[PDB]
Amino acid sequence: GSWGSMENVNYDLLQKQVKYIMDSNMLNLPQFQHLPQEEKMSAILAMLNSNSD
Repeated sequence: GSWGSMENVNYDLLQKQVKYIMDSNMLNLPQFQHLPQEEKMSAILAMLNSNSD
């Protein structure tokens, strides 16, 4: 399985916010909320842009 998705946290809501902030700040992923070990930024692009079904 190695499923990564869950039914406890929702991202659909965080997307509506980030998408709005991108048109004002566009910082280097300041918010964030996770990390593999030492990546940053890309870490938020590998979990969103890339999905592991």
